[PDB]
Amino acid sequence: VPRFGVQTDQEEQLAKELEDTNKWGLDVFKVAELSGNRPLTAIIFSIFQERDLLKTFQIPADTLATYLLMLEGHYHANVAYHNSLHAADVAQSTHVLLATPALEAVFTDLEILAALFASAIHDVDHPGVSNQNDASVLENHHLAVGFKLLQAENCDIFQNLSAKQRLSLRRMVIDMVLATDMSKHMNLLADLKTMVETKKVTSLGVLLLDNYSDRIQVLQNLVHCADLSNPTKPLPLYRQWTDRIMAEFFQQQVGFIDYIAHPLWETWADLVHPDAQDLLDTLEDNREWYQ
Amino acid sequence: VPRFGVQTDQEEQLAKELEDTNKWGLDVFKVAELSGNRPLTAIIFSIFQERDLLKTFQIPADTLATYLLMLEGHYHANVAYHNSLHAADVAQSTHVLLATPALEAVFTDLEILAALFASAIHDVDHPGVSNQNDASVLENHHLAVGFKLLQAENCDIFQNLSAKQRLSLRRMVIDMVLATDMSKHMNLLADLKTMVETKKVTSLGVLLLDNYSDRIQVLQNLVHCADLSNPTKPLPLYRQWTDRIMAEFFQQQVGFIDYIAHPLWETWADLVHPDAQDLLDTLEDNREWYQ
Ligand SMILES: [Mg+2]
Ligand SMILES: [Mg+2]
Ligand SMILES: [Zn+2]
Ligand SMILES: [Zn+2]
Repeated sequence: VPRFGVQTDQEEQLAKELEDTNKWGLDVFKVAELSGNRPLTAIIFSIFQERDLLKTFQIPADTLATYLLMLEGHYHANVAYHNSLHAADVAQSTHVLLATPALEAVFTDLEILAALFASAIHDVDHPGVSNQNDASVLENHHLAVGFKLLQAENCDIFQNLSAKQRLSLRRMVIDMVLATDMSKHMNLLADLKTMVETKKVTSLGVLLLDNYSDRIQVLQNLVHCADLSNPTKPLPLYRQWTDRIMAEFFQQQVGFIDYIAHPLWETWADLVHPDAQDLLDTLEDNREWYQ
Repeated sequence: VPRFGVQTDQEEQLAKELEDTNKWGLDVFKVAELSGNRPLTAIIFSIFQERDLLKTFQIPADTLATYLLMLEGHYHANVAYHNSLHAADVAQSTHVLLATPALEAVFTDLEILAALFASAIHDVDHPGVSNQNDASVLENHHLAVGFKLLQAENCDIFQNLSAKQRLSLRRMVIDMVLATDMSKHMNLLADLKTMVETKKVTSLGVLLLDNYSDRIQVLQNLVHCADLSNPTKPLPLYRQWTDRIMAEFFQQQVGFIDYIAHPLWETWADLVHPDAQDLLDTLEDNREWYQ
């Protein structure tokens, strides 16, 4: 099994680029190229190794590679934005958000594993916005696909988790992937604002979420924020995401930053102040049309 | 009837801004504000007056105002991108493309009127990309709505056109609005490339389209280009369009510039060389992620 589960000629440059795995400014587009166009597999391996998750949950390296290669293969490369690169970006953003100082020692390794897995499969088999009941049918499909692939030969990365752990993780993953459904945005934001107003921090300045009910609300918002993190990334990266979104948009009052991204990121920023101010500053920069 | 069919307090600044009606860089967002949020009505009046179309086709000023106010009212303000501002922008872009030196004296006043009308109604009553037979059902709906509004009291702006002219214009309008259906993009581009290869210019350097069959192909591509002109506009404007598209996108290989906008604009540029090189230069600037 290759260093990052992927086979590439420029494995040297790939490793160097992946040194920014813990950074919000990671150039995932560069990772995509250097990984032989397998950003998701490379990113998840880099993240898992960084968090020592393979050893913690006894996830066989070859099993992870096989599952990821198969998962990444179920994202449609012809779909401009909702492809494995977006999945890799969301997982990596989730990884950094989880490492926020304000959330230190708040989540268990299982909750962390669930958030990263959810991020990895959250848009799998997306057919494209123009080709997409009324109860998160699409997000439930992403979950179904992400889960079914675990049943393939040598693909069950959770084989060494107890039944109790699998039940917990499955439930959390479902909750987080369903939280990426934009129709749930307004209600999720309301919940987050409530978490902010009733926030409680220790003397060390760390959030206090002793109750699971509160933990899952934060985790849902965290992954939702990761999914909507494009505008908080450096302009060069944001413009590339924007170019992809427009291609998918055209494939066969008003404003994204003002009405969707800002209200959400400002609230998240309040939850972890001062940890996310840099993101708001970047958002503000990207909002300056004439700058 | 007000100077531009719309009632506003800053009519003074509106007139000044509309002095750029013949310019590709027009700040339509500014026009929207200065017109009391009625960009389409203001822009069409400015264009029609500029081309002296009201006198040419005896279009009563009050009739035009009533029709436009009603048409603009059928665009959904809550739809982030596909609203009356996009319609105004496409009509104004069509106006400038038609004035291209290479197309001087090529089209009749009726063909010009049809192209501008088509641009004005081309997306009317659009419900938003996430809320949108297989034969341009949506574009045919835009046409149905645009046409039905002409039947309202004092709304028939074509009342003074002969039956022969109405038949011709109706046919051309249908052809141009259907040409905005992205599923027809590839075939339209093929047609345009054929128009380019078999191009014929006079000694004065003006295109020769003596045959209607060729005229309609160029007109269809012209309005299609107008609909896809966002990336050829100055970055500040492009970023605002992009922000609107992303909001609509999220409302409940790969790349827009590289695979959709460039192949089309390069072909158009060949048709009218050197008239549109500035647009390609701007497109190139907007394609520089790190610039
Ligand atoms: Mg999704
Ligand atoms: Mg349209
Ligand atoms: Zn997503
Ligand atoms: Zn349009």
